[PDB]
Amino acid sequence: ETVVEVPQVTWEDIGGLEDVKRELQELVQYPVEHPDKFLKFGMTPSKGVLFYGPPGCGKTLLAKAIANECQANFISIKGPELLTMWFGSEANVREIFDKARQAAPCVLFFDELDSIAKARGGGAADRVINQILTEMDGMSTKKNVFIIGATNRPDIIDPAILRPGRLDQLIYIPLPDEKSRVAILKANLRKSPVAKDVDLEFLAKMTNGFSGADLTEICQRACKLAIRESIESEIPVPEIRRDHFEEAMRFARRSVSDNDIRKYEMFAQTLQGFGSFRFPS
Amino acid sequence: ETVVEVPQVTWEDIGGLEDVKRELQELVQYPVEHPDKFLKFGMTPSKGVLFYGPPGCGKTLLAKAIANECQANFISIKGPELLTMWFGSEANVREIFDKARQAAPCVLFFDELDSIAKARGGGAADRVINQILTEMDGMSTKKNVFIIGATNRPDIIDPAILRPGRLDQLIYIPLPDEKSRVAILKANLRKSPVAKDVDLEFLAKMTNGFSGADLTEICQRACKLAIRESIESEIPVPEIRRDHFEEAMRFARRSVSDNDIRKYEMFAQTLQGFGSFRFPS
Amino acid sequence: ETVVEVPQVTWEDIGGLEDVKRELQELVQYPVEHPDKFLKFGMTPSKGVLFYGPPGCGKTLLAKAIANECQANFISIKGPELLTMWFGSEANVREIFDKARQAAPCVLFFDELDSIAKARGGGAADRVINQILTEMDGMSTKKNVFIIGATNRPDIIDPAILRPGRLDQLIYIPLPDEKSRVAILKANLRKSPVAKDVDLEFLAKMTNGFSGADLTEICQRACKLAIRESIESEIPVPEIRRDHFEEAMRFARRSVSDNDIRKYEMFAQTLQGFGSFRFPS
Amino acid sequence: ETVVEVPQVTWEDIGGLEDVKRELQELVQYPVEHPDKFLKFGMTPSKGVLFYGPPGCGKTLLAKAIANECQANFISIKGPELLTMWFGSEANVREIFDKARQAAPCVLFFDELDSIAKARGGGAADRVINQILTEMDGMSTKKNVFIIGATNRPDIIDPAILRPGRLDQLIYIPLPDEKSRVAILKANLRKSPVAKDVDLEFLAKMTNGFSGADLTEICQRACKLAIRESIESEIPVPEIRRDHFEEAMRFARRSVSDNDIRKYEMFAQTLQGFGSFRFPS
Amino acid sequence: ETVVEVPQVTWEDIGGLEDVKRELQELVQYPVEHPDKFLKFGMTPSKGVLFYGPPGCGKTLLAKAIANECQANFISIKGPELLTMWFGSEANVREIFDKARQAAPCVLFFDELDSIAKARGGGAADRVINQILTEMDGMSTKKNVFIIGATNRPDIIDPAILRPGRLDQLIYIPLPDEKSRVAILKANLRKSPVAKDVDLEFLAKMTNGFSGADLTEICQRACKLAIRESIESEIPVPEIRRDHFEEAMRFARRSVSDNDIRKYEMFAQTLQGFGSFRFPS
Amino acid sequence: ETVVEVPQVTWEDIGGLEDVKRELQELVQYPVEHPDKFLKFGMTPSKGVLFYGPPGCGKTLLAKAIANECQANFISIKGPELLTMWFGSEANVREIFDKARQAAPCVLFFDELDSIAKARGGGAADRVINQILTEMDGMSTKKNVFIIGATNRPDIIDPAILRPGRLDQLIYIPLPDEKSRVAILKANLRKSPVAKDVDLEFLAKMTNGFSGADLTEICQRACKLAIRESIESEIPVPEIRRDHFEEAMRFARRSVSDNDIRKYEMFAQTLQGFGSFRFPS
Ligand SMILES: CCSc1ccccc1NC(=O)C[C@@H](C)N1Cc2ccccc2C1=O
Ligand SMILES: CCSc1ccccc1NC(=O)C[C@@H](C)N1Cc2ccccc2C1=O
Ligand SMILES: CCSc1ccccc1NC(=O)C[C@@H](C)N1Cc2ccccc2C1=O
Ligand SMILES: CCSc1ccccc1NC(=O)C[C@@H](C)N1Cc2ccccc2C1=O
Ligand SMILES: CCSc1ccccc1NC(=O)C[C@@H](C)N1Cc2ccccc2C1=O
Ligand SMILES: CCSc1ccccc1NC(=O)C[C@@H](C)N1Cc2ccccc2C1=O
Repeated sequence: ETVVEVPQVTWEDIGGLEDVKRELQELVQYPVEHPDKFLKFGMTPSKGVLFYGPPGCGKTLLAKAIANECQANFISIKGPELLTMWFGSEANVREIFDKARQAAPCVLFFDELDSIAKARGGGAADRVINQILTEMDGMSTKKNVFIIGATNRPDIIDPAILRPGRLDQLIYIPLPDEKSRVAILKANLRKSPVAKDVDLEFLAKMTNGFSGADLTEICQRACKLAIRESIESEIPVPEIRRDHFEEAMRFARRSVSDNDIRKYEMFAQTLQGFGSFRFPS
Repeated sequence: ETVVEVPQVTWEDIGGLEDVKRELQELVQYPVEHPDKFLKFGMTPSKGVLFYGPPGCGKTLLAKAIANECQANFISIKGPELLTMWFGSEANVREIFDKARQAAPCVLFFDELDSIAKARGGGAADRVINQILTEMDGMSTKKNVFIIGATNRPDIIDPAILRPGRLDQLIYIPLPDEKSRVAILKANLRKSPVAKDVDLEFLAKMTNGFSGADLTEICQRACKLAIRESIESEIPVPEIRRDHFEEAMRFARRSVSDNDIRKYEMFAQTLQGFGSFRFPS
Repeated sequence: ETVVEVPQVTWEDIGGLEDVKRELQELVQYPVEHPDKFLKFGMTPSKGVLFYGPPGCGKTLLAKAIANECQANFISIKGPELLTMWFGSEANVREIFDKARQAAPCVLFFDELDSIAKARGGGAADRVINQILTEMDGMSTKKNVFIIGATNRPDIIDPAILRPGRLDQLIYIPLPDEKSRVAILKANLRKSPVAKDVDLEFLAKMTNGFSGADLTEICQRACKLAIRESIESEIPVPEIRRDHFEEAMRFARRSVSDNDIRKYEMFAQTLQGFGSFRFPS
Repeated sequence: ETVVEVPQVTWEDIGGLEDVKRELQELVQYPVEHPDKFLKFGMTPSKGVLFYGPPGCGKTLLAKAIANECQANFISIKGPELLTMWFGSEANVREIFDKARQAAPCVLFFDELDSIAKARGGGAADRVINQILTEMDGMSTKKNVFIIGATNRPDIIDPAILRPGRLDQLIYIPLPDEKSRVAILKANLRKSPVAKDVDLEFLAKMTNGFSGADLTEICQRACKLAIRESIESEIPVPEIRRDHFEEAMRFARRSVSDNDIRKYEMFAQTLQGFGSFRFPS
Repeated sequence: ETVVEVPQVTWEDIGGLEDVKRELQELVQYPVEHPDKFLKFGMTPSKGVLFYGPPGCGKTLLAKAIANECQANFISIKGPELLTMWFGSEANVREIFDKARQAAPCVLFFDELDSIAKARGGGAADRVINQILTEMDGMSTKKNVFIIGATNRPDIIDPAILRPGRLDQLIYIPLPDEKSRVAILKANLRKSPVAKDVDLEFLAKMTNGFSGADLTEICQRACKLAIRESIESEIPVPEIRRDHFEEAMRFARRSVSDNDIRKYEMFAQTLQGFGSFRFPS
Repeated sequence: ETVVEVPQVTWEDIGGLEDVKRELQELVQYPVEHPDKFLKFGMTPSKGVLFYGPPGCGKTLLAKAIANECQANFISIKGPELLTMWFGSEANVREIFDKARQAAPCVLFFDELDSIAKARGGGAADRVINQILTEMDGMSTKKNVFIIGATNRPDIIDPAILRPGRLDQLIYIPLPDEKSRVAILKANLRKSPVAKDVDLEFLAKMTNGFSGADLTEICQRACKLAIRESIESEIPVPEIRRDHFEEAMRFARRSVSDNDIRKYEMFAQTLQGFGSFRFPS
């Protein structure tokens, strides 16, 4: 069944994205720690955020990290489960939201919620989507239940979701930058024994269009090469030599083509005038 | 379940639209206050109205305001509910109308009733819509039950709905004008503490193509900026200063493009000759 | 449930269409008053007529009037009812026809029976329509039950209906003429108090392309203006003054465009040679 | 060859359109009579106007009338001439513009200048159009040459012509109103002998959707009926009796369907906000 | 024939766009004033620039202004000229380029060179365009001939043009900013007599989505209203009163819809990574 | 007219592509220096090669380099020139080939000969292309004239060209490699004064998907920044500092998207089994 537990991954697992870090902090951590400030100005906190961007950029990791910062429970619903509600039996959504309700500080996370529209392609609408919207509107908003939905194809999302009182804050998660890349390497690589002069900074520099998944795959390949060498030795070397990394590098491949990056950037810009508005004074 | 209660929002929450305000007054308040006038001339009052216009213009607020002026109960059915009856279970419409019937002075309000046609795109027809029409025709019309339906896409509405004995009076709700804009700011902003020389009139003047939702977003952004500043101070300032508003303005965005406004104006004109007809005398 | 009662509307409600009035008289009133004459010549009376023409011309009123002249019970089935049995549950047709059969002098009236085809747009065929055809063929024709079907779009009617033993006599009901217009005004206006120099004949002259619905709307607008004036006076004038009319007239709008009228005329002409046939003598 | 002469038709020929009459007066008559006022404010007069509207509404009559009011020479280029220098030999446009240049107070009039695009249906552009544009831009504008272009289908006009320094003022000429209708009857009927109680005001009232061409056809038919009766008498009655008009009316037909009128109205509305702009004071 | 003169319009006429002003200064001024620095570093100056953006933003004005800064001759070729030598006679391109060659400091300006592609809708290619490319490649580049091409539809431009040795620097000219708007008003209005409390800054604030053409139309309308008032008075007031403006404003319309602005912004972004590249040090 | 001169560019201007360098050496050098070996085996040398690959990779530079190593004359025909023969005048091809024939050791180079097919989008055939084929087949092949054709879109080339006795050897020129990149920088940068610790090796490392044109743009931008700084100083620094480069780099963009690279690789693989064929021995 659903796992409702405080994630252990922290912000340091992705060193970059300080802007969205702060934006998330002020969207979940501020309503919860300082409700007395929110009822001062009569502001109603938002209860929905939509992550969009190219695959393998850390959207799930971002949701887990924000849940960890506020020590809020994390409930994760996957795309296959959404498609099984759709193909089936869509009343399970209500009990999912009830499970979230039981734990007041909950970051409900719908992963690839555009899967229904991907599988359906008649307008953008599915019984599961409408029941999710009904449950979301029904949420009192007094609870600390905060919904996050990650998507790779925001262009096909049903516009009904993008409404006030629902997922309204669209956040763009771009490909990792050099500092974020080295942080993503350090995480997911520190577990393995690495020594010699493996300059993770050099790899961060060289890998430019790579995503988190690509760096994960490259570290995976280096570990596998080390394991193969050690096995051949048995049939020592308790660390991953540089040679392993520089051999695994030439099989490194980028998952997202620059055309997709251009499309995501066009979307982000479309969601972007006055510029310098000043009162008469 | 359905909430059947007299709305508290008033006309002052939307300052403008005096023409449609009077038109609504003579469509709901006149049949109820002065039935003795209606049976004098043998006129049968209309029991249906269709609000159409760009999103976020106050159609729901208008329905609630007219219900408040007559002190009639308000029942609100949302688009997700309509779509779940469609995808489901359309016989719930009958009990919804029964609930409305129990309270004689009732403004039944169907929000985004074009949702079924949006999700369906066969011809313009739906089991839920036809059952709604059956219930509409069956209504005695002696009761004070008055139906209002709000739509953003009247072009795709099934023509079955638009007919005498059904939603016949089509009313256009355009974007707020400057006086309406300042009224919408004063409401939805007066709750929060605002001080200094924030000239809401100046904001009303500057925001020209904005809708009610855009002004709501801008006020919420200003409140959030004030909250962030106060929190940073703690980790005083009991009012939203001008700086907050003039910093939130540069993120202000218009939701309805002028192409959609042109389309709505074209529709309204199409629903618009004799000009000067006089008896022979 | 179904209302089975002799209509009270008479022929004078629509003063024109004397030709189709006589044609209906010889199609319903002749078989019933003088069955002995019909069995003399072995002629089998027709048991079906199809009304077609632009909307709001008085087809339902015509059916009620012919039922009233023969004092035959009137059973009216609406388009929403047909569409719900289609979307549902088509066996209700059998019990509807049974109800008609219980009252021997019955004018069964299917209104907008093209509604199913409109909602369906696969060839011209529907479960409810075929069951109606089965029940219509099964009718003994010894009973005085006589079917009438009103349509706005005869071009999409399933040809299965148009055939001997079914709806075969297609009758064209055009827009009202000036005499018919003044009659349609006097009826539905005489109930209200009208005085001064309201020249209903002048209004009939002016309104040329108008239908019954348009004139009804004009009269209702005049009544509403009078009611508004009287209410404002209270917050006298016990009659609708000529000013009220000549004011409401400038909002008068035609419902049927000239293109639709041209299309209906084309259909009627297509349903229309020998010209002068004579025996050799 | 081209006829360059001051037209004899006047404003009284078409009684209505006082608004566009004044507008044309201030576009042609003011730059010519009072250049000393134009050089005061540095205002550069416009040298182009595009008439658009349903056919047979008096656009050519309006051009001739404005030429007559200013006593400016009138040069008329027809649609067939444009299509022949298109299909042919487009350099003759320069000759035409030179002829206009010779007469300084000239109202150059291009009739149905959309004929090229109608015959062409590749983007909206033809060599003759571009040469007309070249000659129009080359015009000094110090001369008094003022271009007018009448169109029935402004939607297909090449956008290049709708530019500043070219045909920029688009004027909408709707169907005649009652006063305009009676004027259009009096003119083009006064020549013939009409007597008895022919009440042209009654005809103006009756004919509502009619254009100038339709009224001209009515008068033509009445004259033809009178001629036929007189000839039959010979093989007296030197006046057109009311019987002739009342018999010719029943053959009266409208040339422009209300769909086209609605399309023209939608275009005009598209070419129609601030509403109440005021200085801070 | 072609007019080859140093333009008189200056930068002050278009107040804003200081960034592109500097960019143009370093594309035309630096090569001409300081060739001794260009041959020092072996850098070959670019001989082509493409202006793109929404219509009526001052692209022609920008070309004239840059020509005026360097006191270089200005040759302007119009779109109709290009389309006529396309429909014709493309060898005249060589004559034009020879005319430019005669004057060494020349800013050759091709206006709406996308006109041929617009009129053509085969692939993107035209004999005139290819001959222009041939003559452009043939240019020695030792001369001071600098080509500028303005376009409203860069998306349909033949890619042949966009290449090193041709129009390579694509420059985006957006809608005027408030400072640019007030500058555009001050120019084009200062010639006329304006007095009272006409606050051009207030108009600049109010007009937000307006272009240069829209402001020019506003000023022209105000001048025309003043002229009409003065002429009526004659049939004094030698200044345009604030009433004239605040009356002309309500007729003000925006020429470029925000959808087109969004498209241009998306193009500019597409033409817009490393971010922080630094040497190892 | 055509320039027939031995190119001065050498192989060192692109340090990579040693494989294709040797392939070209054995296709032009060997037939020319050692005909006595070709007539020994009866081998008939090929007189045609087709360069294909992404734009801006040095195909023209490769043709010039091979012409330089053999000290053969170089004749370059451009795409615009082909398109003007096409749109015009294809008999000029014969005199071009005659000019080539006059110089026996000639490398005739047709640049972007796919330009005609691009402008044409009817099968792949063009009067100019067929005349080129005729002139190419007719050539004795005893002469030393050798034809090279560069194309960016080999997929749309007319297959008639890809025949024995014509352009037959298709050679793929991919994006520059690391050593090729550093060589392309060293050339095209050595002319300018560069000093400090500008580590061209580091730039070669970092720029991975870049083409020759992209590196040229980087170098030009750095030179332009240096020139601007020197001018501002004057209104010293006789070298391009590291700041100039590392600042120009962030504006660097990749001209060829990885999708195009994938398509070119797919084509190359398609033109790419036995694997290990050995005689029975
Ligand atoms: C927002 C990009 S969504 C996307 C991302 C990766 C892979 C594929 C896609 N979608 C598509 O390719 C569909 C095509 C028709 N586009 C293109 C596009 C560009 C910019 C904005 C919106 C659209 C859109 O709907
Ligand atoms: C009444 C505008 S309804 C609308 C509003 C916002 C966003 C989209 C829409 N519909 C459409 O765009 C469909 C297209 C085909 N149009 C255009 C149009 C203009 C004027 C009248 C009716 C139509 C219509 O059916
Ligand atoms: C009999 C007219 S039925 C009609 C009436 C009002 C509104 C719409 C319609 N149908 C249509 O418009 C469909 C189109 C394709 N037509 C045109 C037509 C003209 C004359 C005869 C038959 C047809 C027919 O099938
Ligand atoms: C401006 C109406 S032009 C017109 C007038 C009479 C007869 C025919 C036409 N054109 C058309 O019918 C073409 C169709 C596709 N429409 C319809 C329309 C309505 C409103 C605005 C622009 C358009 C347009 O381009
Ligand atoms: C660069 C916008 S060009 C433009 C400007 C104003 C008016 C019209 C147009 N072109 C179009 O609308 C054609 C359509 C198919 N689009 C859309 C678009 C958006 C962004 C980038 C390229 C394209 C393109 O080719
Ligand atoms: C050889 C790639 S040619 C190319 C290069 C850059 C930019 C565009 C193009 N052509 C195309 O895109 C046309 C499309 C339909 N493809 C795709 C493709 C892939 C692999 C082999 C042949 C084809 C082909 O004909």
